Amino acid sequence: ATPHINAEMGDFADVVLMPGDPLRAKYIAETFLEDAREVNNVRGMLGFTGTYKGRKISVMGHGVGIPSCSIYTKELITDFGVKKIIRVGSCGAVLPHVKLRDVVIGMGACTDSKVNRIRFKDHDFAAIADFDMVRNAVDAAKALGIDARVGNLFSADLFYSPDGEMFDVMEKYGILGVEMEAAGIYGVAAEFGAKALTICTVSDHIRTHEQTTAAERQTTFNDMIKIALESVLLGDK
Amino acid sequence: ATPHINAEMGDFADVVLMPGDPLRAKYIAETFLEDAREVNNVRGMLGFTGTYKGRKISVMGHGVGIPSCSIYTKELITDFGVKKIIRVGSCGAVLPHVKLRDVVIGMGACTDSKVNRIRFKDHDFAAIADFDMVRNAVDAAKALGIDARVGNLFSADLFYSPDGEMFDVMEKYGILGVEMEAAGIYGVAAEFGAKALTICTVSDHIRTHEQTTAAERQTTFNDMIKIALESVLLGDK
Amino acid sequence: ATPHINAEMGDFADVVLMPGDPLRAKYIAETFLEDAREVNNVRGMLGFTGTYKGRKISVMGHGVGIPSCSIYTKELITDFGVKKIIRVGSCGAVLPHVKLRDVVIGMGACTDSKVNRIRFKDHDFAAIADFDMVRNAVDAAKALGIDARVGNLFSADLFYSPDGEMFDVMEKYGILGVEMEAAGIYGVAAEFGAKALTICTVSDHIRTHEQTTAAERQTTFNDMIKIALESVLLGDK
Amino acid sequence: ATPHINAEMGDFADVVLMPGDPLRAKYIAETFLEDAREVNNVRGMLGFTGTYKGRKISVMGHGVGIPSCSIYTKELITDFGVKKIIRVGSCGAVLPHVKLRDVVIGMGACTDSKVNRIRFKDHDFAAIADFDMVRNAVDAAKALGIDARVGNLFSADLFYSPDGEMFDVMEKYGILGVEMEAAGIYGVAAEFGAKALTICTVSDHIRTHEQTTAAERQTTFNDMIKIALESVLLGDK
Amino acid sequence: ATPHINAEMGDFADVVLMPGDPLRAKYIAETFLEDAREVNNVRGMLGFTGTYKGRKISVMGHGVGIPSCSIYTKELITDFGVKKIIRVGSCGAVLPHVKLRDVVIGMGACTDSKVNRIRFKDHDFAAIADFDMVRNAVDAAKALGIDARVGNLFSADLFYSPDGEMFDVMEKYGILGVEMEAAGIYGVAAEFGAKALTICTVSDHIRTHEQTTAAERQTTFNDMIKIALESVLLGDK
Amino acid sequence: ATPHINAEMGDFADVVLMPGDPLRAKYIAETFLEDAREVNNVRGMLGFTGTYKGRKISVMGHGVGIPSCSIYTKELITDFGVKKIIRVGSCGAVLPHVKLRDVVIGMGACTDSKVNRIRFKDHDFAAIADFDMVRNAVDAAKALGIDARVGNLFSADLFYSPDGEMFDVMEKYGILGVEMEAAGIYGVAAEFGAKALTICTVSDHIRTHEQTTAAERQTTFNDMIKIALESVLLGDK
Ligand SMILES: Cc1ncnc2c1ncn2[C@@H]1O[C@H]([C@@H](C)O)[C@@H](O)[C@H]1O
Ligand SMILES: Cc1ncnc2c1ncn2[C@@H]1O[C@H]([C@@H](C)O)[C@@H](O)[C@H]1O
Ligand SMILES: Cc1ncnc2c1ncn2[C@@H]1O[C@H]([C@@H](C)O)[C@@H](O)[C@H]1O
Ligand SMILES: Cc1ncnc2c1ncn2[C@@H]1O[C@H]([C@@H](C)O)[C@@H](O)[C@H]1O
Ligand SMILES: Cc1ncnc2c1ncn2[C@@H]1O[C@H]([C@@H](C)O)[C@@H](O)[C@H]1O
Ligand SMILES: Cc1ncnc2c1ncn2[C@@H]1O[C@H]([C@@H](C)O)[C@@H](O)[C@H]1O
Repeated sequence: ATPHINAEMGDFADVVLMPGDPLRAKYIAETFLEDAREVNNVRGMLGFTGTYKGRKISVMGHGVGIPSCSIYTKELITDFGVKKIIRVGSCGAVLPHVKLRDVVIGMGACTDSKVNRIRFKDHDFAAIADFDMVRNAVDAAKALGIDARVGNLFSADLFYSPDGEMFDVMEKYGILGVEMEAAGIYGVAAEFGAKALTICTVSDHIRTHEQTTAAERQTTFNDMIKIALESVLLGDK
Repeated sequence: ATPHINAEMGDFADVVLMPGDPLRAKYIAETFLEDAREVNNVRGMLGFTGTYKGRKISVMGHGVGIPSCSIYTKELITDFGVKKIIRVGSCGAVLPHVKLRDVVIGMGACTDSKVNRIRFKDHDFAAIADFDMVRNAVDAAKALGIDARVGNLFSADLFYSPDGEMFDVMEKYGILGVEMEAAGIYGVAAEFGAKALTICTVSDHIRTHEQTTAAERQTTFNDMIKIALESVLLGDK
Repeated sequence: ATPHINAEMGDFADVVLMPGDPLRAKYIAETFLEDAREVNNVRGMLGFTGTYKGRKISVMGHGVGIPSCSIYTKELITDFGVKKIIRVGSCGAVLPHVKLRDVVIGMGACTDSKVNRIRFKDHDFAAIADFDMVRNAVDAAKALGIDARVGNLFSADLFYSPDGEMFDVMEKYGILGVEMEAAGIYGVAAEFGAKALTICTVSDHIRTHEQTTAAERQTTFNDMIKIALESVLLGDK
Repeated sequence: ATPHINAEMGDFADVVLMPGDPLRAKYIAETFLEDAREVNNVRGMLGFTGTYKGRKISVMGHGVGIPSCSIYTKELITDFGVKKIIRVGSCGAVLPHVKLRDVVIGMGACTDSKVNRIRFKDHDFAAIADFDMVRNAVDAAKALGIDARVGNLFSADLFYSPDGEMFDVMEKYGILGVEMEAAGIYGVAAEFGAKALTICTVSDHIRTHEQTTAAERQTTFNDMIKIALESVLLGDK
Repeated sequence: ATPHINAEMGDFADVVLMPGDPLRAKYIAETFLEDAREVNNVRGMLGFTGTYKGRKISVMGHGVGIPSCSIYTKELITDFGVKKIIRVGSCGAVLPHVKLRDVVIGMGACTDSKVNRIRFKDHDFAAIADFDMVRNAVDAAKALGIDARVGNLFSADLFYSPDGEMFDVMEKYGILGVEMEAAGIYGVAAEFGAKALTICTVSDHIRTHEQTTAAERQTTFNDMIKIALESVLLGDK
Repeated sequence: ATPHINAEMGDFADVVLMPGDPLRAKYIAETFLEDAREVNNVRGMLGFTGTYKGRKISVMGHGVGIPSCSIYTKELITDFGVKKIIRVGSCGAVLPHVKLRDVVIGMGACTDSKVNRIRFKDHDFAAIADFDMVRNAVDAAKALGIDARVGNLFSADLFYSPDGEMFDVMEKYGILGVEMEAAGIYGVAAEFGAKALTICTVSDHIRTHEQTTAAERQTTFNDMIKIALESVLLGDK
C-alpha cells in the first residue's frame, strides 16, 4: 500500500492504461477487459485489473496535470512493479492540418513545467516515450486502419495560459497536440527506469473549432483504447 | 457552463470551499451545509451549494496539484462570479515544533513551480492570501479554542522530489507546511482579481512520524471546516 | 560593533523603525521620541534610540535598495538583539484606485532581485511580513481613523528600469506599491529568525502620474509613523 | 551559394549524411559512394555527392558543436533543398550496459545548450528525431544483424566540462550516449521544417572508462554507415 | 534637480569620483579639492565640486549596493552632463596572493545581481570599464610608484551571503576583489552613454577575516584617490 | 598528443594565433611565418609552427562556435604549454558608425551561451581579455597606422538566430562586433590559467546585409594578423 494507492504488490499488472478523467477507468474495464476486479478506490481514483485476450492489464485514472500523474506513475513503478504506462486521453491542436479526431502519439513531450529541470540540473531533458511502445502503437493503429500522427506533444501547467503567443511558437515548431501530462509521465519513467507512452485524440483546435457529435467520439475513443491495448500485445510479440 | 464545470452562473455561491480529495465535498455538504443541492458532476468533481447559518456557500474538490486547482479556481472566478476561495486540506511539516494535527494558515506560499514566473515576467511573485481572510480564519480558530499557526506554505510540483535537501532549506526559512496547491490558487486569485486562502492541518512530519488514530482526525478535520466556515461569517461582519 | 554599525549591544531597542533616508531617521527621533540619543553615524547612516510613551524604541536609516537594507537589518538582528524591524517609507502606485496619502502595508513583497533565489535554491520564496505585526498595524491605523490597504508591494533593483512593461504586469496582479526594500528585509528576517514589516505612504502615482509636497502629504507621513509606533505598543499587550 | 557552402542548388542530394570530421566525409564518399564528386571545400568542411545503390546521396562534415552543425544543416535545408539529415558520429557511454561498438540511435537529445530555449520562449523543447527515419534505421540495422539501442543522447557544449556530476545524472535518467550535436540538429530541423536523425557508435566509456582503436571498432563504424545508407533506401520504398 | 539630487546642470564637473561612504566624499573634497563647494545633501548623500590642479572635479557618495549607485550615476549622467564616473571604494580579496591595501582596477565586473540580465534579454552582458580610463589609471599609478592589479571584480548583492562556496568559484576564476557596485555602474554607463571605471582598495580578506588595518587606511585610500585624480588628467591630455 | 591534437609538447610555441577557418591558418603560416612546419591535421584542423622576426609562433584554426574553440584552446593550454591565445577572426557589426574592414579588439565578450554560467554557478561572469594583451594590440596597431576599436564583442551560439530583436539590444549596449567564440576562449583561459585576446575584422553588417567586400579581404586580414603578431613582440619586451 502507498499514500495514494490502497493495494498490494501483485494487484496491478505490469502494464497500466491511464485515462485523464477517473470515470473512464470503470468504462475501460467493463468494455475492454474481461474478469476485471477492483484494486483501488482511494480519493475516488478507481483502479481495475483484468485481461485483454489473456494478457493481464490494469487501468486507473491519473488526475489532471503533471503533479497528479507524477504521483501515481511513481507509486505504480516503485511500489507495484509496473513496467509500462500508457496515457490515453485528448488534446488540443495548433496545426491547421491536424484535424479533430486525429490520433496523436507523443514520441516526445515539450513543457513549460519545471519538474524536469529540477531533475536534470536545470538543463534540457528531452522527455521521450519508449520507442518500441511508439512503434507498437503506430502499427496497431495501422492494423485497425487508423492513420496515426507521431511527434511532439506540449504538456502545459496552465490550461488558461497568460501567454497566448506561445501557441504560435508551438505551431512553428510542429507540436501535434497540447495536453497536460506527457512530459511529466516521461520524466518519471526516466527517473525510475520504466517505459511510458501518451496517446491522444484531437479534441479541439486553438484557432477556430470543428463541430461534430458524441457519436463521432464514442468509437474514436474506443479506437484509441483499442490501439493502446493492441499495441501492448505487439510489444509482447 | 465551462470545459470542467457543467453549471450556470448562479449555481455556485460567491464563496467556495475546496478540499483536495473530491470525496470530501459530499461529506462537507451533508455534515455542515443545509439544503445542499448538487451543481456539478463532471469528471467526478462533485460540487454542492447550500447554506451555513443562512450564509450561501459552495464546496467542490480541486484535484491534486497546481495545474488542477488552477483550472477550477479560474473557471469559478471568471464564469461563476466566485469572490472567495478557501482550500481546506492537509500538509507535511518540516519544523520540529509544528506537530501533527496543528492548524496552519497559509499567509504566503512558496513554490518550485513555474506558473507564477510565467505570469510575472520571470520575476519573484509573492503568492499571498487575502489578509482579511487570514485574520478571519485566525479569529474563528481562536473562538473555537484553536491555536492557529500563520506563515509560509510550500507548494511542491513533485510529491516525490529528487532534491531531498530542499526540505532542509524549507525548515531554515520557517516554512510551516508542505502541500501542492496554495501558490497556484494565490496566483489565479491575483490574476483574476479575487481572494483566496489555504488552511491545512499537519498530516505528518518529514523527519520521523507521530502515531495517532482517525478518531483524532475526524473532528480535527471537522475543526478545520468549522474554522473555514466561521471565518466566512466574520468576513461578512 | 559591526562593520557598518559603530555601537554596542543595548544601544538599540529590540524594535527598530527604518526609513530609507537617514535624515528621516533624525526627523522621526526628534518628532516622536523622548530623550533620543544618537547611537550610530557610520557612513552617515544615522541611528537613534529613545522612548515612545515609555517604550524603548530605535529608528535608523537603511539606505536605498535591497543590498543596503539587507546589511543593516542583518547586523541589527544578529548583533544587537533586535527582534522586530518596521520599514517606514514611501512607494509609487500602479493601481488607479490607490490614491495619494493612502497607507500601504506589505504583508507580501514581490521582487526583481535574485537575493531570495540565491537563498531558496532558485525557487520561489514568498517574502512575507510577520502576521502579528501586520495585524497590529491594521488595528493601530483603525484606532487612528485611517483605512490601511494590505497586500503586495514590489521591491525593485532599478528605480529607473529599462522595461516599462512591468508596471502593467504589477497592476494586473494587484501590486499596491512599488519601492525597493521590502523583499530584501523579509528575506533577511526569515534567514535569521526575526520579524519584519514594511509600511508605506503613496508619494507618487504611475497610473495617473503625480508626485506630492504639501501639509497634507506630511500629515499622512506622520500618520504612518504613528501607526508604526502604536503598533509596537499593541504588540506588547 | 551560402556563406559557408560554396555550391549551387542541385549539387547536394535531398539526403545528407554528416559526420563531425570532414576527413570522415571523404572516407565515407570513397568507401560507399560511386562516382562521388566534391561539392564544397569552404573552411575545409568537405562535402561530397555520389550514389549508393543507384540513389543520389551526399555526405559532408558539420564540425564540432551545436553552433557549427546548426549553420551547415540550416543552409543545407533552406538553400539546397535538403529534406533529410543523418548525423553519423561517435559518442561516449555513461550506462554500464552500453558497451563499445554498440549502435545508438537518438530518437531524442537532451542538452546543455541554450539554443532551443532561445527558440522555445525559455521553455523545455523536446529535441526529437523524425519518427520514420528512426524506424527506417532500426529496420536497416535489424536486416544487417545489428541490435541498435534507441533512446536519449546528451548534446554537450563542453567536451571538457567543469562539473563531473552531470554524468551521474545522465546515467540515472538513462542517457545512452554523450555527444555534441544532436540537440542542435533537431532544433534546426524543427525550426525549418526538415527531418533529422543522429546515429552513433560508442567509442568511449565513462562508466568503466575505455577508448577504442582496432579492426572491430572500424567494422562497427562502417556498420553504422551502412545502417544510415540502407535506412534512406527503406525511406524511399 | 532630480529626485535624489538637488542641484542644477553646471553644479557638477564632467567627471565625478564616487565612494560608497558619503563621509569619504567630504574627506576627499577637503583633502584634495580646492575651493570645494557642497552641491548636494539630499538623503545625506553629500556631493562636492572643486578643482584639482586646475581641473574641475566633483565627488559624491553613491551609497551601498547596485540599486543605490545606479540611481545616482543615472541622475548625474542624464541631468548634470557627467561624462566620466570613477568609483573609488574598498573590496574584499579572495585570492591568497592579493594582500591588504592592494589597489585593484576593475576592467570587468562579475555579479550575482539580475540588473544586467534584465537589460540584456537574460543573456550574459560583460560589464566592463572604458578601456582608456583603465589605461589612464594604470599609468597614473606607475607614475606614483603604486602597484595595481587589473582584472575582474565581483559585485555582490548580499554582503552577508549564505553561499560560502561561491567565494571558491570566484577564486578559481581570478576575481581580484569583491565589492557591491561595479557591475551596476558599468551597466548604467552602457545604458545611458557614459564612461565608468572602478578602483578599489582591498580592505580585508574574505578568507583570513580582517578588515582595514591600523592607520594604513587613510594612506592607501589617499593613494587610490591620487591615482583616480591623476588618471583624469592623463585623460584630458 | 590529445584527443583532437596529434602533436607533442614542444611542437607548439607558447603563443598561438587562432582563426576560425583552418585554411586561414595555412595562409598565415605561409605568408607571415618562416620555416613553418605543420604540427596537426586531425579533423583537418591544420596547425603550424614557425617563426616571426625570430619569435617562435604557432597558428591553428579552432573551428566555428564556442564548443569547438573551447576544445582546442583547452588542449593547447593543458598539454602543449600554450600561455597566450590570440583569436583572429571576422565579425558582424551592429553599430552604424562601425564600418567594414574595421578592426575591433574585444576587451570583453557578451554571449547567449550557457558555458560561463555553468562555470560560474549560474551568475554573471564577465568574460574579459588579458589587459596587457589588449594594450599590446592597441599599441601595435598605432605603430602600424591602423585604426582599432576596443570594447565588447558578442559571441552568439546561433549564426542564424530566430531572435532579430536582440541585435537592437546589442546595438543599444555598444557591441562592436558579433562573432561566435570570444566568450568561450575567455571562459577557458580563466578556467585553465592562460591569457587570451580576440581581434576581429568586421566582415559585414548585420543590418545592411553585405559580407566581405572585393579584394579588401586579404588586405584587412593581413592588417589584423600583423597587429596580432606585432602585439606578441611588444609583450615579450
Ligand atoms: C489550451 C490547452 N492546454 C492544455 N491542455 C489542453 C488545452 N486544450 C485542450 N487540452 C487538453 O485536451 C483535453 C480536453 C479538450 O478534452 C484536456 O483535458 C487537455 O488534456
Ligand atoms: C513531501 C510532500 N510534498 C508535497 N505535499 C505533501 C508532502 N507530504 C505531504 N503533503 C501534503 O499532505 C497531504 C497528505 C499527507 O494528506 C498531501 O495531499 C499533500 O497536500
Ligand atoms: C519607479 C519606482 N521604483 C521603485 N521605487 C519607487 C519608484 N517610484 C517611487 N518609488 C519609491 O518612493 C520613494 C520616493 C519617490 O519618495 C523612493 O525612495 C522609492 O522607495
Ligand atoms: C565527455 C564527452 N562529451 C561530449 N562528447 C563526447 C565526450 N566523449 C566523447 N564524445 C564524443 O565522441 C567523439 C570522439 C571521442 O570519438 C567526440 O567527437 C564526441 O562527439
Ligand atoms: C564579503 C564582501 N562582499 C561585498 N562587498 C565587500 C565584502 N567585503 C568587503 N566589501 C566592500 O567594502 C564595502 C563595505 C565596507 O560596505 C562594500 O561596498 C564593498 O565594496
Ligand atoms: C550574424 C552573425 N553572428 C555570429 N557570427 C557572425 C555573424 N556575422 C558574421 N559573423 C562571424 O564571422 C564568422 C562566419 C564567417 O562563420 C563567425 O564565426 C563570426 O566570427
